[PDB]
Amino acid sequence: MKRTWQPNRRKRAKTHGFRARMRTPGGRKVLKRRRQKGRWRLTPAVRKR
Amino acid sequence: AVKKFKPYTPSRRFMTVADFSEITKTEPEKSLVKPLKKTGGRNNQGRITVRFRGGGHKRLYRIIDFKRWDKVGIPAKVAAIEYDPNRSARIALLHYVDGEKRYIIAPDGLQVGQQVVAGPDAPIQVGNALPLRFIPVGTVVHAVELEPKKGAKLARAAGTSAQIQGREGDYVILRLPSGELRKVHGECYATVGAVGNADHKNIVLGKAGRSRWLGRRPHVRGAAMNPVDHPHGGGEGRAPRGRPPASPWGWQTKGLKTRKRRKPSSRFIIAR
RNA sequence: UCGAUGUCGGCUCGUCGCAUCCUGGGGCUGAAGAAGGUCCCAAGGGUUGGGCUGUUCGCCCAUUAAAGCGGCACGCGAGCU
RNA sequence: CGAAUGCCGGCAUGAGUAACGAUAAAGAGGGUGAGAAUCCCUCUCGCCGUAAGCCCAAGGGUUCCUACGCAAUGGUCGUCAGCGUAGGGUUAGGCGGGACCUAAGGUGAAGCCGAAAGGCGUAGCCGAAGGGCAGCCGGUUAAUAUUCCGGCCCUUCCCGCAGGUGCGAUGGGGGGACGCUCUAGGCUAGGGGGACCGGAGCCAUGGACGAGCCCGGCCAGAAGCGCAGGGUGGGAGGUAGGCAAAUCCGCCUCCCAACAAGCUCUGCGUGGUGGGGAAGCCCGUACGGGUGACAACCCCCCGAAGCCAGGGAGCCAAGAAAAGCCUCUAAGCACAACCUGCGGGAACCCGUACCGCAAACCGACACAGGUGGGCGGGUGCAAGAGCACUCAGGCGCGCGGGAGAACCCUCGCCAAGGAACUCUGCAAGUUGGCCCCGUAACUUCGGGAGAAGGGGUGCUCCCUGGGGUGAUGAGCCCCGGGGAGCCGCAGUGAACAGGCUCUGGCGACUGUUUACCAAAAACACAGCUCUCUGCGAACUCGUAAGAGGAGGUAUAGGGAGCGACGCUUGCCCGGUGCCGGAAGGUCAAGGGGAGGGGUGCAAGCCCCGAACCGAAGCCCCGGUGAACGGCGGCCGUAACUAUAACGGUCCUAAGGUAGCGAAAUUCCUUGUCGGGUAAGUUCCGACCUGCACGAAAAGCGUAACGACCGGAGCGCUGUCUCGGCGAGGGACCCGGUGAAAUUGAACUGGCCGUGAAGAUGCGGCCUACCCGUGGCAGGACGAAAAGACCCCGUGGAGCUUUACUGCAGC
RNA sequence: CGAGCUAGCCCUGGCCAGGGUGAAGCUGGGGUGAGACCCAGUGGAGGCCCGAACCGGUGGGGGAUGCAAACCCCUCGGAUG
RNA sequence: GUGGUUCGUGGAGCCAUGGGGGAAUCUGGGCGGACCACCGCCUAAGGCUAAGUACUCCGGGUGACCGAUAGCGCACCAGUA
RNA sequence: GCCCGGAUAGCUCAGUCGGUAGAGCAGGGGAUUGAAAAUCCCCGUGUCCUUGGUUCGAUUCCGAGUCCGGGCACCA
RNA sequence: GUGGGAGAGGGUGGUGGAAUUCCCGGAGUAGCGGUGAAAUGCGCAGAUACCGGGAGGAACGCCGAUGGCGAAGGCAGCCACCUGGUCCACCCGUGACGCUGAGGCGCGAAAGCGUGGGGAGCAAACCGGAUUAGAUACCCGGGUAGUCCACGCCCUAAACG
Ligand SMILES: [K+]
Ligand SMILES: [K+]
Ligand SMILES: [K+]
Ligand SMILES: [K+]
Ligand SMILES: [K+]
Ligand SMILES: [K+]
Ligand SMILES: [K+]
Ligand SMILES: [K+]
Ligand SMILES: [K+]
Ligand SMILES: [K+]
Ligand SMILES: [K+]
Ligand SMILES: [K+]
Ligand SMILES: [K+]
Ligand SMILES: [K+]
Ligand SMILES: [K+]
Ligand SMILES: [K+]
Ligand SMILES: [K+]
Ligand SMILES: [K+]
Ligand SMILES: [K+]
Ligand SMILES: [K+]
Ligand SMILES: [K+]
Ligand SMILES: [K+]
Ligand SMILES: [K+]
Ligand SMILES: [K+]
Ligand SMILES: [K+]
Ligand SMILES: [K+]
Ligand SMILES: [K+]
Ligand SMILES: [K+]
Ligand SMILES: [K+]
Ligand SMILES: [K+]
Ligand SMILES: [K+]
Ligand SMILES: [K+]
Ligand SMILES: [K+]
Ligand SMILES: [K+]
Ligand SMILES: [K+]
Ligand SMILES: [K+]
Ligand SMILES: [K+]
Ligand SMILES: [K+]
Ligand SMILES: [K+]
Ligand SMILES: [K+]
Ligand SMILES: [K+]
Ligand SMILES: [K+]
Ligand SMILES: [K+]
Ligand SMILES: [K+]
Ligand SMILES: [K+]
Ligand SMILES: [K+]
Ligand SMILES: [K+]
Ligand SMILES: [K+]
Ligand SMILES: [K+]
Ligand SMILES: [K+]
Ligand SMILES: [K+]
Ligand SMILES: [K+]
Ligand SMILES: [K+]
Ligand SMILES: [K+]
Ligand SMILES: [K+]
Ligand SMILES: [K+]
Ligand SMILES: [K+]
Ligand SMILES: [Mg+2]
Ligand SMILES: [Mg+2]
Ligand SMILES: [Mg+2]
Ligand SMILES: [Mg+2]
Ligand SMILES: [Mg+2]
Ligand SMILES: [Mg+2]
Ligand SMILES: [Mg+2]
Ligand SMILES: [Mg+2]
Ligand SMILES: [Mg+2]
Ligand SMILES: [Mg+2]
Ligand SMILES: [Mg+2]
Ligand SMILES: [Mg+2]
Ligand SMILES: [Mg+2]
Ligand SMILES: [Mg+2]
Ligand SMILES: [Mg+2]
Ligand SMILES: [Mg+2]
Ligand SMILES: [Mg+2]
Ligand SMILES: [Mg+2]
Ligand SMILES: [Mg+2]
Ligand SMILES: [Mg+2]
Ligand SMILES: [Mg+2]
Ligand SMILES: [Mg+2]
Ligand SMILES: [Mg+2]
Ligand SMILES: [Mg+2]
Ligand SMILES: [Mg+2]
Ligand SMILES: [Mg+2]
Ligand SMILES: [Mg+2]
Ligand SMILES: [Mg+2]
Ligand SMILES: [Mg+2]
Ligand SMILES: [Mg+2]
Ligand SMILES: [Mg+2]
Ligand SMILES: [Mg+2]
Ligand SMILES: [Mg+2]
Ligand SMILES: [Mg+2]
Ligand SMILES: [Mg+2]
Ligand SMILES: [Mg+2]
Ligand SMILES: [Mg+2]
Ligand SMILES: [Mg+2]
Ligand SMILES: [Mg+2]
Ligand SMILES: [Mg+2]
Ligand SMILES: [Mg+2]
Ligand SMILES: [Mg+2]
Ligand SMILES: [Mg+2]
Ligand SMILES: [Mg+2]
Ligand SMILES: [Mg+2]
Ligand SMILES: [Mg+2]
Ligand SMILES: [Mg+2]
Ligand SMILES: [Mg+2]
Ligand SMILES: [Mg+2]
Ligand SMILES: [Mg+2]
Ligand SMILES: [Mg+2]
Ligand SMILES: [Mg+2]
Ligand SMILES: [Mg+2]
Ligand SMILES: [Mg+2]
Ligand SMILES: [Mg+2]
Ligand SMILES: [Mg+2]
Ligand SMILES: [Mg+2]
Ligand SMILES: [Mg+2]
Ligand SMILES: [Mg+2]
Ligand SMILES: [Mg+2]
Ligand SMILES: [Mg+2]
Ligand SMILES: [Mg+2]
Ligand SMILES: [Mg+2]
Ligand SMILES: [Mg+2]
Ligand SMILES: [Mg+2]
Ligand SMILES: [Mg+2]
Ligand SMILES: [Mg+2]
Ligand SMILES: [Mg+2]
Ligand SMILES: [Mg+2]
Ligand SMILES: [Mg+2]
Ligand SMILES: [Mg+2]
Ligand SMILES: [Mg+2]
Ligand SMILES: [Mg+2]
Ligand SMILES: [Mg+2]
Ligand SMILES: [Mg+2]
Ligand SMILES: [Mg+2]
Ligand SMILES: [Mg+2]
Ligand SMILES: [Mg+2]
Ligand SMILES: [Mg+2]
Ligand SMILES: [Mg+2]
Ligand SMILES: [Mg+2]
Ligand SMILES: [Mg+2]
Ligand SMILES: [Mg+2]
Ligand SMILES: [Mg+2]
Ligand SMILES: [Mg+2]
Ligand SMILES: [Mg+2]
Ligand SMILES: [Mg+2]
Ligand SMILES: [Mg+2]
Ligand SMILES: [Mg+2]
Ligand SMILES: [Mg+2]
Ligand SMILES: [Mg+2]
Ligand SMILES: [Mg+2]
Ligand SMILES: [Mg+2]
Ligand SMILES: [Mg+2]
Ligand SMILES: [Mg+2]
Ligand SMILES: [Mg+2]
Ligand SMILES: [Mg+2]
Ligand SMILES: [Mg+2]
Ligand SMILES: [Mg+2]
Ligand SMILES: [Mg+2]
Ligand SMILES: [Mg+2]
Ligand SMILES: [Mg+2]
Ligand SMILES: [Mg+2]
Ligand SMILES: [Mg+2]
Ligand SMILES: [Mg+2]
Ligand SMILES: [Mg+2]
Ligand SMILES: [Mg+2]
Ligand SMILES: [Mg+2]
Ligand SMILES: [Mg+2]
Ligand SMILES: [Mg+2]
Ligand SMILES: [Mg+2]
Ligand SMILES: [Mg+2]
Ligand SMILES: [Mg+2]
Ligand SMILES: [Mg+2]
Ligand SMILES: [Mg+2]
Ligand SMILES: [Mg+2]
Ligand SMILES: [Mg+2]
Ligand SMILES: [Mg+2]
Ligand SMILES: [Mg+2]
Ligand SMILES: [Mg+2]
Ligand SMILES: [Mg+2]
Ligand SMILES: [Mg+2]
Ligand SMILES: [Mg+2]
Ligand SMILES: [Mg+2]
Ligand SMILES: [Mg+2]
Ligand SMILES: [Mg+2]
Ligand SMILES: [Mg+2]
Ligand SMILES: [Mg+2]
Ligand SMILES: [Mg+2]
Ligand SMILES: [Mg+2]
Ligand SMILES: [Mg+2]
Ligand SMILES: [Mg+2]
Ligand SMILES: [Mg+2]
Ligand SMILES: [Mg+2]
Ligand SMILES: [Mg+2]
Ligand SMILES: [Mg+2]
Ligand SMILES: [Mg+2]
Ligand SMILES: [Mg+2]
Ligand SMILES: [Mg+2]
Ligand SMILES: [Mg+2]
Ligand SMILES: [Mg+2]
Ligand SMILES: [Mg+2]
Ligand SMILES: [Mg+2]
Ligand SMILES: [Mg+2]
Ligand SMILES: [Mg+2]
Ligand SMILES: [Mg+2]
Ligand SMILES: [Mg+2]
Ligand SMILES: [Mg+2]
Ligand SMILES: [Mg+2]
Ligand SMILES: [Mg+2]
Ligand SMILES: [Mg+2]
Ligand SMILES: [Mg+2]
Ligand SMILES: [Mg+2]
Ligand SMILES: [Mg+2]
Ligand SMILES: [Mg+2]
Ligand SMILES: [Mg+2]
Ligand SMILES: [Mg+2]
Ligand SMILES: [Mg+2]
Ligand SMILES: [Mg+2]
Ligand SMILES: [Mg+2]
Ligand SMILES: [Mg+2]
Ligand SMILES: [Mg+2]
Ligand SMILES: [Mg+2]
Ligand SMILES: [Mg+2]
Ligand SMILES: [Mg+2]
Ligand SMILES: [Mg+2]
Ligand SMILES: [Mg+2]
Ligand SMILES: [Mg+2]
Ligand SMILES: [Mg+2]
Repeated sequence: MKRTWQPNRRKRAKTHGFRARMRTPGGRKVLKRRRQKGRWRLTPAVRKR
Repeated sequence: AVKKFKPYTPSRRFMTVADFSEITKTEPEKSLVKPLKKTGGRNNQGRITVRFRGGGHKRLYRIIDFKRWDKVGIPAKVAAIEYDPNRSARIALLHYVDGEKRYIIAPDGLQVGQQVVAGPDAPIQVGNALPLRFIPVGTVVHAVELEPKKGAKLARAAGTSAQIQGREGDYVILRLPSGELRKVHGECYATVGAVGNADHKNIVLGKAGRSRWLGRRPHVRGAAMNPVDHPHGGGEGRAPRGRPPASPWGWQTKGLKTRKRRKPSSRFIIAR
């Protein structure tokens, strides 16, 4: 069947992007937290070009 | 005069389409159409505030003139009569003698060619619009304003009309399409005649799909749901209503009056 | 037996009991004969095909020597339905 | 620490077991190499070909090319690889995106709201597979190419010349600019044919040296020329409209012009010149080169769904915006500027490899699943993207060799019977296409209908009527019609392609649903009724702002029920709801204070507090049924009996009308009778005793519809009597690779007993040499899931309401 | 934190081989005082019919430590809405 | 009308304050738990003020703290694969 | 089988605080009519279902029993 | 043909006043309705009765007749328009063009039916109050469809002279 993961580089960044996080205050904590923990990447890795 | 079909398909048996004879122009007057944002019944939150709405043919708003007095005393020539899919009534394209083109909602009778004008002067003739006070008692009238300069808001739907019944100071006694006896201010304009396309109430959509063309998605009965969803949800088979009939939001719905009592316009109503 | 012993009926495959439905042997008879009745011995084998109903059962159709009754987790769903 | 279905890790059992991932299929020769069924190469064979081929997009991200490699990854093998190591590889003014436009939506000066966080929001801005905008054909690389090179052709910016002209905006106006169905003309893509042009060659096996077979016979191309087609009236006066101003647009009145023309614009043909250029044969390539050659390069036919394109007609459900563009005037400027030519110059950022219906994307896998757009040849079959074969191209599915059991699966045949099978014709058969003939009840007149049932169907020769293209002619096509005959068991000779009828129930209908056990009689549905709602509508979301409703206005909008259509839809308003009642009772805060109280020496200060004045609500009075709802008992009575039209009485708000009725409702019940059958718990017609139908939770019907559910018949059949044979894929044997749940430990027999009540394990007896392989499933109360039923728990959740208490709302 | 699955709506695009059936309207003829209507031709409508793509998921078999955590084969429903 | 305080409406004062009403400048005002008298205590409706207190991302010193299944999740290129 | 209710004149039914029980209809006797009906006048019979108990006394209170009617007979 | 009549003949569009009902206003008090007698019903929540203002529908008193017109069914306030038949006068015109009429076709009261609209009075059905032995009737209080309009059906009649 059609599974649940249907990759879309624009959707990925529109939705989990750095800019996206910094808009909502909930998102800035999501960042606040991933930094305070050491995550190597704060937002998912995407690829425009 | 309404079109019928031979029964060459189930649902053509009963389908009925408006006779489009009084229609004169077919594409609309470009300088007078906006795109209208179709809601699907959704408010500015992304949330349905009106159920079962959406789909339905793409449409182009015709910006129509409901304040007639912003051109007092300039006559116009009825240029066309054309289909407007944003209302039940058909619109008349008119051509003002100073060259302005404007859209009127077409009264019954009004034919391609005649003169129309609005103002205190304004011969008492179908198409002309006057402050109510200068309209002969008993004339039938349409596109009334409720308050002066706020624009026509009354008796605009196909075949509707109000009747001027009397006067009391600044307010004339109007009989609305709904039989109700409202006082309306005298300086309220109203174009004379009734609305026409009166057969409107006789089309028979004929099949589920015709509703769909008009933006009307299916409507599911409380009965048909479960109790999370609706007061009439549930039961084993089929269920009598079981309680005073109600809405999904739970309020009574056979009789229960909702107009607010304290409402200041109470003062200017006298009917039902 | 509830940290699970799948439950009616059909199918298939049986096997055992005998309080015997047939066949075999018998005593009595209100047994002339022929056909029965009743009770005794006997479980070696045999004990049909259909209509109806999920039915077991049952009732009917047409036969038959007969169209037996029970047990096996109301035998059998790691065999099927 | 021995147990916690404990936790982590290790290693066992099942076991050399099941499996090795589409039954498209393989064989050999040669080569490489330590080693080859698995890598290279040739020959043969098979498979795809509306693809299993080719090109975009998204995704992925070096997988691409090459060299050197095989530990691991690869379901076997590996010399190979999408693997390892290294090196190389992606070139643009014109392709795509960005230095352009706007869409939904997002964001958001102003401004509005909100304890905070934040929510809204006209403009503006952002946002594209939509608008706009300038590159075609070849060649070249191991690997990029509309990007590099060749030929031919364009765009914009800057600066010049020259020639024009009141220039000039982010402002005005035009345009851009729009649906669905059907569709004319003329082309193009693409194809088929040729006796014509070109070409290596060929003559086999009986025949053929032939107008033989085989192969090919084009592509791009500015200007100008044609052929098609699109778009567009020309002038003059008036002017208050298009939020300033217009000379523009709009409106008005003149004139000429008008199914055209002329001006434009596009497509197509041609066109300077440029490119390409087969089969075959020989080259050593994993594949490309040479030649074929001075290649030829023409004619005819078919012909798009594409192009001219903003074409045309019909229709109703009534079909984006903004820029580019053209016009118009404002400031400002007019020794500016713009427009037009022609010249030089300038022309950036990002993408570009590879996979891309799949071993590179989504599915943990080199997974039989999923994945959007374009191209998709030929011949035949009525047509077609269908079906069979097949071209280009691509592939044989990354374990094989044998064998010839059961059994399983997929498949083919079956004597006689023909549903006897069974819950049920489940399944499988039969039927199948096109042409013609023919076709019932019933009907809403359309239908039912492909009803049913039949006849025909190939090939050969002769005759012969129309179309299209040519020219009215030949040729090439297309639609045919007549007559003679030929061969088979069979002519839709393969492949694709309804079994039919009669009679019920339910739902009118097409649709819709429980992703993943229910597709339905359920939901929806046109339509009908009721009700709210006068517009800052009601209703809905939100604390609010706001917003939907709706840029709508009672022929409209919300809510509820019913559910095409026909004929209908009875009585009850006592209770509950809703509606109406400016009186009366009651009634909270408040008012009002008769009258008391506490304290002070008092003036005070401070408490209670009776009338009475106090809303909504409740009571009360009425209405109200397509509002919640409800819709009786007993006894008697007719001149044979039976039965009761009739009577008597208790009770009720009122006592069930038409229709229908053992029913999707009937308990007794397989009711009784009739029909079908040899036989009928079913089915159909009836009867009425309706356990416990009955009128919009509609009643009774209804043509048509149905993957619904029922009964029957005909046709046909391996469903069956009742099985047999056969094919292939497994199973089996050998070689390679090698799991799984489960498992206290095991040296793990039968009976009759016994035992916590169903024993391999206890007693007694009986049987029994050790160990395996293929098989079958009776038992290990076999596995699997801490039973899903049941109960328990002062465990939980969803849901109801005249349960309690509250909160929103009113 | 999620609508990259799924549900609905909004914007903008695309898709649906080929056959059948033959509504209205037209046009002619008839008819009539005029009409209605009737017949033919044209026409080409439809939640119309057959059938691929595409969308489905009826019945059956198979699969059931699967090719597959919903697949496969035969069969069937829609296929201009 | 509420909150805070031990104070859950209680005899419910004190502090605070959403609503209503609404003063005075020392002979003014608040307080001592309803209220009154008395006797006291304070000086509302402006603001600032180190230290003594809290914490450990960081540096150091200790340990009847661990010792690679322990000790931080991480002793190792771990908030990684 | 399990619980509720009822049993009063010939029929259909009120009714009781424990003591002398009524309503309609039927029936009976009179009247009215030519005769019947309707109308009118006058007239109850009741062992208050059976049985046992409580009482001074029971149709009345209590326990059982018949009988009738109503609800129930669920998971299984 | 020519000139003229009379007419509720038909169709359309308007328009008038009386009255009924409802609504608003005013003034007023206990009854009003109704019948054979009653009751139901309405009324101090202010009814009946009276005045004023309005709304709406249907029917047209007197004239009015045993009258008129029409083929019939039928037609009645008034005004206009459109329109049928008829009668008389005059003796002009055609020249037997006449009569009837199976079928056909058209009109056709009331009730009824469809789709809309309208709805004051009236009133099948229906509800109450009475009467009766009963009363599913007659009398009374209410009351729906219908009655009215438009279009389209139905086609009956003591459609009778
Ligand atoms: K519905
Ligand atoms: K239900
Ligand atoms: K157990
Ligand atoms: K158990
Ligand atoms: K014997
Ligand atoms: K025997
Ligand atoms: K039975
Ligand atoms: K058992
Ligand atoms: K089973
Ligand atoms: K079984
Ligand atoms: K077992
Ligand atoms: K353990
Ligand atoms: K092993
Ligand atoms: K295989
Ligand atoms: K092909
Ligand atoms: K290897
Ligand atoms: K593998
Ligand atoms: K090697
Ligand atoms: K774009
Ligand atoms: K401009
Ligand atoms: K514009
Ligand atoms: K070509
Ligand atoms: K490239
Ligand atoms: K073998
Ligand atoms: K059988
Ligand atoms: K020809
Ligand atoms: K077929
Ligand atoms: K029905
Ligand atoms: K699921
Ligand atoms: K279906
Ligand atoms: K459903
Ligand atoms: K709006
Ligand atoms: K009621
Ligand atoms: K009520
Ligand atoms: K009432
Ligand atoms: K019955
Ligand atoms: K029943
Ligand atoms: K029978
Ligand atoms: K179905
Ligand atoms: K076993
Ligand atoms: K409890
Ligand atoms: K036609
Ligand atoms: K068609
Ligand atoms: K306190
Ligand atoms: K204070
Ligand atoms: K104090
Ligand atoms: K103090
Ligand atoms: K401080
Ligand atoms: K370790
Ligand atoms: K760890
Ligand atoms: K009683
Ligand atoms: K009595
Ligand atoms: K009488
Ligand atoms: K009346
Ligand atoms: K009425
Ligand atoms: K008459
Ligand atoms: K008469
Ligand atoms: Mg996943
Ligand atoms: Mg880093
Ligand atoms: Mg526009
Ligand atoms: Mg939002
Ligand atoms: Mg439901
Ligand atoms: Mg929910
Ligand atoms: Mg609820
Ligand atoms: Mg309910
Ligand atoms: Mg349910
Ligand atoms: Mg039910
Ligand atoms: Mg209303
Ligand atoms: Mg166990
Ligand atoms: Mg014996
Ligand atoms: Mg004898
Ligand atoms: Mg035996
Ligand atoms: Mg035996
Ligand atoms: Mg038998
Ligand atoms: Mg038993
Ligand atoms: Mg037993
Ligand atoms: Mg059993
Ligand atoms: Mg078993
Ligand atoms: Mg252990
Ligand atoms: Mg280890
Ligand atoms: Mg380890
Ligand atoms: Mg084994
Ligand atoms: Mg084995
Ligand atoms: Mg094997
Ligand atoms: Mg080989
Ligand atoms: Mg080899
Ligand atoms: Mg092939
Ligand atoms: Mg194919
Ligand atoms: Mg491929
Ligand atoms: Mg990419
Ligand atoms: Mg990947
Ligand atoms: Mg490679
Ligand atoms: Mg290997
Ligand atoms: Mg490769
Ligand atoms: Mg590599
Ligand atoms: Mg660009
Ligand atoms: Mg720049
Ligand atoms: Mg923009
Ligand atoms: Mg915002
Ligand atoms: Mg574009
Ligand atoms: Mg471009
Ligand atoms: Mg190239
Ligand atoms: Mg390449
Ligand atoms: Mg190229
Ligand atoms: Mg200019
Ligand atoms: Mg064409
Ligand atoms: Mg070309
Ligand atoms: Mg061809
Ligand atoms: Mg050729
Ligand atoms: Mg040569
Ligand atoms: Mg030879
Ligand atoms: Mg030769
Ligand atoms: Mg030759
Ligand atoms: Mg050319
Ligand atoms: Mg060209
Ligand atoms: Mg002009
Ligand atoms: Mg001018
Ligand atoms: Mg201006
Ligand atoms: Mg032209
Ligand atoms: Mg050469
Ligand atoms: Mg067009
Ligand atoms: Mg802009
Ligand atoms: Mg590429
Ligand atoms: Mg490939
Ligand atoms: Mg590719
Ligand atoms: Mg593709
Ligand atoms: Mg590949
Ligand atoms: Mg591939
Ligand atoms: Mg491929
Ligand atoms: Mg593979
Ligand atoms: Mg795959
Ligand atoms: Mg994969
Ligand atoms: Mg092809
Ligand atoms: Mg093609
Ligand atoms: Mg083909
Ligand atoms: Mg074919
Ligand atoms: Mg090949
Ligand atoms: Mg394959
Ligand atoms: Mg394989
Ligand atoms: Mg056979
Ligand atoms: Mg045979
Ligand atoms: Mg037969
Ligand atoms: Mg049978
Ligand atoms: Mg079948
Ligand atoms: Mg076939
Ligand atoms: Mg028939
Ligand atoms: Mg037919
Ligand atoms: Mg046929
Ligand atoms: Mg046929
Ligand atoms: Mg033949
Ligand atoms: Mg032949
Ligand atoms: Mg039945
Ligand atoms: Mg249906
Ligand atoms: Mg269909
Ligand atoms: Mg369907
Ligand atoms: Mg499901
Ligand atoms: Mg489910
Ligand atoms: Mg679905
Ligand atoms: Mg599920
Ligand atoms: Mg299923
Ligand atoms: Mg299903
Ligand atoms: Mg709004
Ligand atoms: Mg509505
Ligand atoms: Mg609605
Ligand atoms: Mg329903
Ligand atoms: Mg009320
Ligand atoms: Mg009061
Ligand atoms: Mg008070
Ligand atoms: Mg007070
Ligand atoms: Mg009150
Ligand atoms: Mg009441
Ligand atoms: Mg009803
Ligand atoms: Mg029978
Ligand atoms: Mg049966
Ligand atoms: Mg019912
Ligand atoms: Mg009902
Ligand atoms: Mg129904
Ligand atoms: Mg029925
Ligand atoms: Mg039917
Ligand atoms: Mg068989
Ligand atoms: Mg076999
Ligand atoms: Mg085989
Ligand atoms: Mg083996
Ligand atoms: Mg092996
Ligand atoms: Mg385990
Ligand atoms: Mg034992
Ligand atoms: Mg022992
Ligand atoms: Mg032992
Ligand atoms: Mg074995
Ligand atoms: Mg077990
Ligand atoms: Mg348990
Ligand atoms: Mg469990
Ligand atoms: Mg469950
Ligand atoms: Mg509990
Ligand atoms: Mg609990
Ligand atoms: Mg989505
Ligand atoms: Mg979505
Ligand atoms: Mg269709
Ligand atoms: Mg396609
Ligand atoms: Mg697809
Ligand atoms: Mg799909
Ligand atoms: Mg399936
Ligand atoms: Mg299965
Ligand atoms: Mg299909
Ligand atoms: Mg189809
Ligand atoms: Mg659509
Ligand atoms: Mg407190
Ligand atoms: Mg307390
Ligand atoms: Mg104080
Ligand atoms: Mg104090
Ligand atoms: Mg004190
Ligand atoms: Mg140490
Ligand atoms: Mg550690
Ligand atoms: Mg260690
Ligand atoms: Mg570690
Ligand atoms: Mg009695
Ligand atoms: Mg006694
Ligand atoms: Mg007259
Ligand atoms: Mg008249
Ligand atoms: Mg009054
Ligand atoms: Mg006249
Ligand atoms: Mg004469
Ligand atoms: Mg003469
Ligand atoms: Mg009539
Ligand atoms: Mg009538
Ligand atoms: Mg009506």
